[PDB]
Amino acid sequence: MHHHHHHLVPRGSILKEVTSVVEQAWKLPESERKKIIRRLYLKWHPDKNPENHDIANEVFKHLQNEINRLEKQAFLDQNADRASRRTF
Repeated sequence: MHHHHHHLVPRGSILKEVTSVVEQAWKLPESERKKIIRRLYLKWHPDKNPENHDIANEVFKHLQNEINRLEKQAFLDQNADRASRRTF
């Protein structure tokens, strides 16, 4: 531990909020689990936003990658193969 300097200045605390709600939804089995992603996926939608086309698309970019990122690691772990797939 040294602590010298760090860069952390969001536009309005929009990213840090998504990182919390996303981790909280990763505790439920699946029913209510995915239910949380559907709320933020629609709530933070550009088409739903009144006048936030870019502001919405921005948060969406971080949310989209935040899902598959955990959805893949929180599912594919020790299962004979390694997501190779040979059936098609």
